[PDB]
Amino acid sequence: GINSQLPPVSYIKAIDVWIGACMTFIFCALLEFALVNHIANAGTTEWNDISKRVDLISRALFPVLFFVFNILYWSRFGH
Amino acid sequence: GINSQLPPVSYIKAIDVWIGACMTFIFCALLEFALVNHIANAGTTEWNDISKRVDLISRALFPVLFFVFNILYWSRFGH
Repeated sequence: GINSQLPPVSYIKAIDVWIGACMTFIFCALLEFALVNHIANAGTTEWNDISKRVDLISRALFPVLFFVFNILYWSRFGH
Repeated sequence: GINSQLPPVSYIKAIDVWIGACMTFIFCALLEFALVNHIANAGTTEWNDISKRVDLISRALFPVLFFVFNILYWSRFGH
């Protein structure tokens, strides 16, 4: 929807950066599930429990990384 | 389909508001299921009863909230 409004231009815009990032964060969140579902399925407790560990660190890593991005993004395109 | 019909304009229009609402309500309705299905899966008497309350209130909250929006929407874009 944003694309039509946006004129075709060959150089990188601020709108392209913020789109590609959000696209990635959501994609990685889905990929994270694939990794979690894999190691859990192999049914042995070392691995059984590791799946949760992956989930635990994801609840912290993603919000921090996204918060870091916003600081970097808006301070760059704040001028 | 609505975007194609519409010529490119930079400010927020009434058609944009009513799209974002319907888009959100449907996303949240699906989101409600995701929240319900999670707490349901652990199947202990506690979580169960909670899920049912969530299902019960959704049949009332969503129609009311949507009804509130329409009153706000059409009284705003009625002139």
